[PDB]
Amino acid sequence: SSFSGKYQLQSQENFEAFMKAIGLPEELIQKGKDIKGVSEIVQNGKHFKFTITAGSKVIQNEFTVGEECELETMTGEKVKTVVQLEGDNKLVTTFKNIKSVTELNGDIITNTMTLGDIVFKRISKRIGT
Ligand SMILES: CCCCCCCCCCCCCCCC(=O)O
Ligand SMILES: CCCCCCCCCCCCCCCC(=O)O
Repeated sequence: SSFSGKYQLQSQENFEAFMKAIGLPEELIQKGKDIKGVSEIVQNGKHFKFTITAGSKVIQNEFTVGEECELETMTGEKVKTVVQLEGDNKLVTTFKNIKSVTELNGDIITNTMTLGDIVFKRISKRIGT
């Protein structure tokens, strides 16, 4: 259960440019750019559930490491992909040409999404249990 916990965004880089590019409606990005979203992760071996909450926006996802999964993304688009572990603390996947890396270091989770030259980075911090 390496990843299990509740974390809240501390800061992020390139939100507006990234979200605009991927098709997030401008009302959503203006509403969301300064929201400190909360991510809740439950890991049980290879099985993950996660919930991302940003204001009124609640996205729930699940996947099994190394298997095909269906992820609901920022816009609502559901994509078929595979999420892999690279060691106990790093989740890596790709969808819509975006590379997503989620890495836990103690209580800090860093998520990096790369689309072409755009690197959207989020840093979150554990908040309680
Ligand atoms: C009126 C409230 C609505 C606010 C709209 C929120 C728009 C932001 C949507 C993107 C949130 C998900 C991004 C995090 C994904 C990740 O890095 O793992
Ligand atoms: C909008 C969801 C996109 C899916 C992103 C990759 C899925 C595998 C990693 C899921 C762990 C969730 C960690 C979120 C970290 C954060 O909120 O910045």
